[PDB]
Amino acid sequence: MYHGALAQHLDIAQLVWYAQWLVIWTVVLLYLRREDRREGYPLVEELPYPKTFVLPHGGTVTVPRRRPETRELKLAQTDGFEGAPLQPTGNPLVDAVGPASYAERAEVVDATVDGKAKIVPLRVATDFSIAEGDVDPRGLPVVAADGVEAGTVTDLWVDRSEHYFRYLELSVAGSARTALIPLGFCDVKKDKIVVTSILSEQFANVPRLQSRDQITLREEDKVSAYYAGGLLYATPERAESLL
Amino acid sequence: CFEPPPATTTQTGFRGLSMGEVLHPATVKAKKERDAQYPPALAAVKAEGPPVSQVYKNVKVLGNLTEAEFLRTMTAITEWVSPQEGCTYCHDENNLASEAKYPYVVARRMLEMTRAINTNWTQHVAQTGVTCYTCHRGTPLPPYVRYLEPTLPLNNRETPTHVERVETRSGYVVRLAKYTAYSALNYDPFTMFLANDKRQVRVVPQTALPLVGVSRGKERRPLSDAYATFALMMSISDSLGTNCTFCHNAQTFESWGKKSTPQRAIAWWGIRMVRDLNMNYLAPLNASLPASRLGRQGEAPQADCRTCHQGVTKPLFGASRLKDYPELGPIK
Amino acid sequence: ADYQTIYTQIQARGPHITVSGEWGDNDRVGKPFYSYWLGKIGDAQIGPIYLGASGIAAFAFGSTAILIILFNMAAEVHFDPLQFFRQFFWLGLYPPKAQYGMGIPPLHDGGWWLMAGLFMTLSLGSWWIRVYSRARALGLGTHIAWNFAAAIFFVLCIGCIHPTLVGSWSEGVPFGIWPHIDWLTAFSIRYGNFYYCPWHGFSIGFAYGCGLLFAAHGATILAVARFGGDREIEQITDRGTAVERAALFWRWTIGFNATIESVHRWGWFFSLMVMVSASVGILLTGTFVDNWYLWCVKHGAAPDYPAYLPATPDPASLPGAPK
Amino acid sequence: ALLSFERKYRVRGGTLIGGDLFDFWVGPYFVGFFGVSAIFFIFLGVSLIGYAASQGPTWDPFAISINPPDLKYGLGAAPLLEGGFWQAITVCALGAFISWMLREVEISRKLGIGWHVPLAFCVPIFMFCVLQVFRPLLLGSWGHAFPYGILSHLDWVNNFGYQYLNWHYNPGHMSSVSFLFVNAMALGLHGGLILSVANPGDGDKVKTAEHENQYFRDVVGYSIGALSIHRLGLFLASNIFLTGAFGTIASGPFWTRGWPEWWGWWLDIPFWS
Ligand code: BCB
Ligand code: BCB
Ligand code: BCB
Ligand SMILES: C/C=C1/c2cc3[nH]c4c(c3C)C(=O)[C@H](C(=O)OC)c4c3nc(cc4[nH]c(cc(n2)[C@@H]1C)c(C(C)=O)c4C)[C@@H](C)[C@@H]3CCC(=O)OC/C=C(\C)CCC[C@H](C)CCC[C@H](C)CCCC(C)C
Ligand SMILES: CC(C)=CCC/C(C)=C/CC/C(C)=C/CC/C(C)=C/CC/C(C)=C/CC/C(C)=C/CC/C(C)=C/CC1=C(C)C(=O)c2ccccc2C1=O
Ligand code: HEC
Ligand code: HEC
Ligand code: HEC
Ligand code: HEC
Ligand SMILES: CC(C)=CCC/C(C)=C/C=C\C(C)=C\C=C\C(C)=C\C=C/C=C(C)/C=C/C=C(\C)CC/C=C(\C)CCCC(C)C
Ligand SMILES: [Fe+2]
Repeated sequence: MYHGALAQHLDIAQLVWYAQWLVIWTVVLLYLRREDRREGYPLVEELPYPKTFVLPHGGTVTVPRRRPETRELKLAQTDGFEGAPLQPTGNPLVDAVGPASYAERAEVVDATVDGKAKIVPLRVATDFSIAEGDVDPRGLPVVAADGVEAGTVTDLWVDRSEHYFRYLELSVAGSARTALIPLGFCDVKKDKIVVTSILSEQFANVPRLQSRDQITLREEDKVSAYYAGGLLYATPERAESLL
Repeated sequence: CFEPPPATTTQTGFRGLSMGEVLHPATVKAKKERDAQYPPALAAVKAEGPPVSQVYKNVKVLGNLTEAEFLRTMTAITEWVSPQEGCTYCHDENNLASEAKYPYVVARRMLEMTRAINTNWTQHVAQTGVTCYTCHRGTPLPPYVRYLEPTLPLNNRETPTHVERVETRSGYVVRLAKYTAYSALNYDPFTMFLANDKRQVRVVPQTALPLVGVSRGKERRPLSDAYATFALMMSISDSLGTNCTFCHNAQTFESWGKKSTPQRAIAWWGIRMVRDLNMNYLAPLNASLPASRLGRQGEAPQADCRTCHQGVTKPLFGASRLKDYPELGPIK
Repeated sequence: ADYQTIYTQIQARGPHITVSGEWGDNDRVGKPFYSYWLGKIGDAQIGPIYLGASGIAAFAFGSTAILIILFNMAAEVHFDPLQFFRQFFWLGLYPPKAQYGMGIPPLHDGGWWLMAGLFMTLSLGSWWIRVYSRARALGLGTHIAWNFAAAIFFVLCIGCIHPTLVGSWSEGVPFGIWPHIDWLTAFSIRYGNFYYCPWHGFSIGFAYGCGLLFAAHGATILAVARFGGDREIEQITDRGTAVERAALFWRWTIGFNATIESVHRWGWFFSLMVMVSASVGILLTGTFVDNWYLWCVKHGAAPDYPAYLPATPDPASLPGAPK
Repeated sequence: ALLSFERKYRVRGGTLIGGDLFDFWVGPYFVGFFGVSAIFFIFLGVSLIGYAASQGPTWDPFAISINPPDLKYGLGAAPLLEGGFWQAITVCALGAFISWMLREVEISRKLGIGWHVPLAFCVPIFMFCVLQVFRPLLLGSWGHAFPYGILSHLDWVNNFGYQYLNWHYNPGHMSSVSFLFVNAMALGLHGGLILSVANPGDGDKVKTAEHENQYFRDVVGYSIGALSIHRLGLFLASNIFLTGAFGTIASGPFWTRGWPEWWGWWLDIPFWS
């Protein structure tokens, strides 16, 4: 006789093989693929029961978000096929469409574990500093994609929870305002900050903050999205084929 | 540290299986030059006249040869085994019938061993055969022998370092490693598998499922047997200057038929031959050798694959003297 | 390009943060210090570290195992320090070479190996309690502890459960650099080629898949770092453009996508399954399958090839062949 | 057929070549020039696999195998039945993989995100090239490449290893393996961490960035950080192949002995020998 042998030419490892595949396909199709549908459904143009999170600082949220309001999209169809691309009908940067699009995040300031504003300028975060060895960009010029100085750095905005800089704030030459820029759109040199995502003139229409010394989650999205839009829209050539 | 290309590669399996030899040309060339030192056959001589069983006093193995044939064998043996010292390595210079020097008695046994290899072990040596030179390579002590503990250097013509010497305990693991192609396998496959016929090289089941009665607790062979078999294979691979795929399709090491090469069956016969040489011809010579030739347990030096092969898949690249020296076998 | 995805151009320094746990706050040890160069590609802060009873026990038990292993390795070179350093990778502490079954083997042939294994097991269990309990003390789920549990179980399968199921401590894994590696081949050989074990294949598919998934997810988040995609917890509770773009990149490429929460489930599951698959393969090996290649031939799955050199009969079967 | 938030992102632009011509979707799939070229190579490749497979011994998915030529064909064309199908399928595969990569660049550009994914995908494509193109070129025959069969390719891997006696002693393999394992572990830890914060259990509050860093500082005395774990995971995963490739390319072209013997550089130093 043989260990593992069952009636027929069946054996134990053989039965375990079927079981293993059944488990894997069950987990993938009946669990993971359902978890994958907690955002973006129902589809437009098999679903799990809604998920509720108890938030760190009071209140709850249930996902996916349903918003009491709806944004208008300044986009025109290019042709009539189901899957034709859409085209901006105005200034895509200001209208926030395509890669200039932002999400309708909460109009609330992201908090630290202790309930303070998380992302704040160093003028507020007076206990924070720049590590010795790195450039202090305050007072340096910002040079845009066209090689023209757009303004001058006034402050750095720090994440107080992760100890990490996330934005620079600059005065916008000729516009009596300041603007934020995510550090991911900044090439930090000793004598200047280089920004190739947008042209000098385009800094005047960067989304404005409601308050000078704090920023909401939605505002962070609007700010970041504007510069990403520039990658495709700063000039007409940027939408056309590279080659 | 590295070996510059090109590499010489051969194919020993169906296309797409990555089976074959992988060789460095400069290494092959150097071994070919060394092996080419094999002295050529002596001139043929007179086949007629009385047998030396009649002519000489103490001829017990080669008695049917004529005098010219017998002295030709003696000349050949001398060049192959003791060229620097000549006839008197084995003979009392004033009495050639005398057996007083230990090499004489050893050489008689060696004549019998050589004839036995070429007569009884054709499944291994085929019609290529061996002579004294195959092992001795011009010196009384063959360059590649084994004791009942691992020894370094592998080639005994090289001077050992202090740590290589067998009495230096700290060097043991390196002595073992250098016999198993630098692996850490904690087994001496010479003493386990080649000194005698006590162990089974095969360790892999020939059924899909475990057989009831051989598969639980002390019914079972310890897993150590599988490491020891891997050590033997590492040692054989290095001894022949080759890799596993010369003999096996690694898909199934335990399968014959299409899954093994003809060379694997030859290797199997080689294991059997070496065991016979060692048990029946070489180990018993401890009684005839001086103390200075013996290992620490009183053992005579013995043979492994490298003794003949010396890093080549065929000893001396297949050079032969079989037809030149019919007195070394095969004997009818 | 987003140079921030390469390194931190301008590092920030602030007062160190301490999040209070339900117990153990007074058992954190170390003055933190900062490394400028590390702060280019990670947090610059090093320390403090939590002590606690389970961590201290882990260290004690683990150190004991390590001393047993090292002492035995030193004995292997007759306690010569230069040869220890030279030969280190070749040195080991071995399971029993003789078959004693499930008998506690002689110290000199497997006993010290079993003792080191016991102290290693106590160390891993102690560390598990630390990993589990730190999550609880901080009000976190225990997802890390359960992943770690599968990895530990796999170590237990190759260290002691397989040995117990077949009834021989000789089958355990040695301690040592080359020696534990040497075991992989001995075990594969003994059991008929691990390439033919389905569970070995499953484990590899999941291990390769972790490679694929961490590359893809790592890269995805770097690609959306400009939108704060790295702030994954608030992207979960309040979806932003970072993870909308991340999902659409994948949806447009492969035709389906995950969410920022669910990608972490995929990765956790794949990682877990490397270990779960490997464990099941090991548990079946020797117990219910003796030769994986032949089990596959039995079930008609193994590839076959034409002879290249002529088919070679087993000479052991020839009439009058020696044993 | 669109996610609820998807419409605002479906704009023209970002292509590398072709312009508007192929800038559209089929269901959820972006097309583009490299969508067309990828389908073309996939269709050709899979069609050759079907035709080749039908000339062989078996239709069992485990056992089917499309093999390269004998070594004796060198780098030349081989007959279709004796290695030529393999050669044609290799070209199609490379075409498909590269097309796939460049399509990902287009998708990245349209979404205004970085190109990190297609760059990362260059790593496995490179490793395929090492195994199937570079190493065979250095050895001078396509026949050193791996066959296309679910189980047969494992027979190749197996024999390749053992041609160098014990492949586990290959230093580039040792690095490759260490990265595979640390990567798997790190994905577990990372996935686990994120889930532990968002899913504390019961009616408990979701936790914070600060809690993530506290957890690893407590357990190991260091937390790498939330952006940095993503760069690290990409580094670890990539280095599976980036270091492995050296071990693969060395075996045959730069080393003909067994791998354990390579360590004689260390072991055989005269002053401790
Ligand atoms: C140098 C080492 C190699 C290696 C060693 C190897 C080992 C040791 C093992 C495998 C295994 C596997 N390998 Mg192989 N491998 C494979 C594909 C495969 C799968 C059959 C399987 C699971 C892999 C997986 O889940 O990965 C992660 C990716 C995931 C999870 C995404 C899904 C991928 C999907 C399963 C791929 C399916 C490919 C199909 C054969 C279809 C082929 C294309 C068709 C449409 C023409 C491909 C497609 C390639 C290419 C293109 O290079 C490749 C190269 C290699 N593998 C090298 C030759 N691989 C395992 C197996 O079970 O084999 C039977 C296994 O044990
Ligand atoms: C010739 C030999 C082979 C072999 C033999 C083999 C064996 C015997 C086993 C595997 C197994 C496995 N193999 Mg395979 N293998 C693999 C891949 C793999 C792994 C995915 C898988 C699981 C092991 C693992 O993740 O361990 C790494 C993870 C570990 C060890 C977890 C450790 C966790 C622990 C909690 C950490 C503790 C650390 C502490 C600090 C320690 C402190 C100690 C002190 C106190 C003393 C690939 C990709 C290939 C290729 C490409 O050829 C391959 C070929 C081979 N394998 C050859 C066929 N392999 C395993 C498996 O699946 O079997 C079914 C397995 O048992
Ligand atoms: C007996 C032989 C052995 C061996 C022989 C071996 C060889 C010969 C090689 C490795 C290599 C490697 N081995 Mg090793 N091995 C490994 C691990 C590994 C890997 C980390 C590494 C790289 C694998 C690779 O190249 O994938 C390649 C995967 C590729 C190229 C995937 C390409 C994907 C493509 C771009 C996209 C494919 C798409 C599909 C066709 C799409 C299908 C459509 C569907 C999905 C819709 C482990 C963990 C073990 C264990 C546990 O023992 C082990 C044992 C062994 N290996 C034995 C000792 N191994 C390689 C290495 O780096 O060595 C230094 C290597 O060459
Ligand atoms: C260290 C870096 C890692 C890494 C990284 C990344 N991995 C990526 C990305 C990144 C970043 C993506 O962006 C991309 C993707 O979209 O993800 C969802 C992707 C992908 N990785 C896949 C498979 C995969 N990744 C593996 C390994 C790693 N990935 C390593 C670990 C392995 C192993 C290990 O075996 C496999 C099998 C596909 C699922 C997908 C390409 C699909 C494709 O190219 O479509 C285009 C081509 C096809 C759809 C089919 C082509 C059919 C040809 C013509 C005919 C078959 C020929 C073939 C040679 C026959 C082989 C048969 C035989 C061996 C049985
Ligand atoms: C119909 C037709 C012919 C159309 C022509 C147009 C065209 C070119 C069509 C393409 C058709 C083809 C070839 C389809 C095949 C598509 C392929 C290759 C599918 C492979 C799927 C596989 C095996 C993936 C392996 C990885 C895997 C396990 C993924 C599952 C989890 C997912 C979806 C991860 C992706 C993912 C990651 C990695 C994030 O980090 C992330 C972060 C935040 C939000 C979302 C995400 C997210 O979705
Ligand atoms: C050891 C390797 C030897 C060397 C070197 C030489 N000879 Fe030898 N001799 C040897 C043996 C084992 C025997 C007996 C062979 C047998 O079949 O039993 C012999 C015998 C002789 C004899 C016969 C003497 C007699 O019995 O009367 C002679 C004349 C002889 N050998 C000559 C000889 C010469 C000339 C040598 C050098 C060229 C020589 N031998 C070398 C062993 C060995
Ligand atoms: C390998 C299979 C051998 C062949 C073929 C021949 N001999 Fe040998 N010899 C061999 C070994 C392993 C040993 C023991 C080691 C030792 O050197 O003692 C020997 C020994 C001898 C000796 C004694 C040498 C000495 O100790 O001084 C002699 C004289 C001798 N062998 C002679 C000899 C002859 C004449 C052979 C052909 C007929 C021959 N040997 C073949 C290994 C092998
Ligand atoms: C021919 C010259 C070989 C080379 C090179 C290698 N191996 Fe081998 N192998 C060979 C033979 C003649 C035998 C059978 C011996 C006997 O006395 O029966 C073996 C056996 C094995 C086994 C055991 C098979 C079984 O049935 O249990 C294994 C696992 C094995 N060999 C592996 C192996 C490896 C890993 C090799 C390279 C390192 C290798 N072999 C080389 C012949 C030859
Ligand atoms: C001398 C006495 C030998 C010893 C000891 C071993 N081998 Fe040998 N081998 C010897 C000869 C004279 C020949 C040539 C036979 C021929 O057909 O030409 C061989 C041949 C082999 C081969 C075949 C190589 C090939 O055909 O290409 C193999 C695989 C081989 N030998 C293996 C082998 C092994 C594994 C040995 C130790 C166990 C071994 N040989 C010892 C002579 C001698
Ligand atoms: C000093 C510095 C800081 C650290 C030193 C690190 C160091 C040098 C360590 C020692 C040398 C090294 C690196 C050794 C490496 C060994 C390796 C890689 C070993 C790997 C694996 C070993 C394994 C899986 C062994 C498992 C064994 C077990 C699970 C045994 C289990 C036994 C039990 C559960 C006991 C129950 C049975 C009862 C009857 C006693
Ligand atoms: Fe993440």
